[PDB]
Amino acid sequence: IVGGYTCGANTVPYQVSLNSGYHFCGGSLINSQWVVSAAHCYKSGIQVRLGEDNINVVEGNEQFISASKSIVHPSYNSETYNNDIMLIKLKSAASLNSRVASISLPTSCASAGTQCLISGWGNTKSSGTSYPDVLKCLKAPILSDSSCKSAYPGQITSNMFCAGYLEGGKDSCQGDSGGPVVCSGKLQGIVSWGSGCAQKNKPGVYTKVCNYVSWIKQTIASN
Ligand SMILES: N=C(N)c1ccc(O[C@H]2CO[C@H]3[C@@H]2OC[C@H]3Oc2ccc(C(=N)N)cc2)cc1
Ligand SMILES: [Ca+2]
Repeated sequence: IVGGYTCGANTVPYQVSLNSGYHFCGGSLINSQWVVSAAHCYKSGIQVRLGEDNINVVEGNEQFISASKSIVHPSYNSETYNNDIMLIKLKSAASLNSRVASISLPTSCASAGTQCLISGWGNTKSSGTSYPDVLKCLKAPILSDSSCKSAYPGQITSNMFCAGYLEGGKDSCQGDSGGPVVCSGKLQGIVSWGSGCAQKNKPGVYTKVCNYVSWIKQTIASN
C-alpha cells in the first residue's frame, strides 16, 4: 500500500496472508472454511495465515492453516487478468473471534464514488521497493468506469473496476495482490493489477466481486 497508514493490529480481521515460506499475497476470509484471493496469486503449497498484524513476529493471535484446495476461476485469463479470482479451502475451519472474522459478499455492485478500505503488506513505495511488516490500510473511492477505461483503454473489462486517485500518491501495489477492497461492509474488490503503483492517471484495477457471487456461492457449496 502506497500513501496509506498502519491499520492497527487486527482491525481488519478478514485480512489473511498467503504464505509459502514467505508472504506472497493477501486474501479475504469469507467464511470459516474459505478465502477469496486473486487468480494471479495461484501457487501450490499455500498456508493461510489469519489473525496477523506483524507477519514476521508471533504476537499471539495467529492461526496458521494449510490450504486443502485451490480453485482458480474457470475462465481466468492470465494475459489480460480477466476473471482474476480464486477460492482457497482451509484444511480445518478457522476459529472465529474478534481478531479473525469473515467479510460479507455483496448482493449488488457498488456505485462510483463509494469509499472503500484496501489493505495489505505490499510495497509502500511508488518508486523503488519497501515492504512493511505490519498491515497497511488505504481509504480509496471507486472511480467512474469512464475514468477507469480512459486510464487503460482496451484493457478494462466489465469484471474489473478502478479505485483510488487519478492524481497518484495513494494506491495498492505488488504484494497487496489478492487482498480485499471492502466497501460499505462488503467485499467488492480484490487487488488485481495496475501500471506501476500510485502513478498519475493509473489507478488500481480490482476484480469486480459482485459479478462472481453466484459462482463463489455455488462453488463453495459444492466443495
Ligand atoms: N507470479 C508471477 N510470475 C506474476 C503474477 C502476476 C504479475 O503481474 C500481475 C499484473 O500486475 C499485478 C499482478 O501482480 C503484480 C502486479 O501487482 C500489482 C498490484 C497493484 C497495482 C496497483 N494498484 N497499482 C499494480 C500491480 C506478475 C508476475
Ligand atoms: Ca504475526
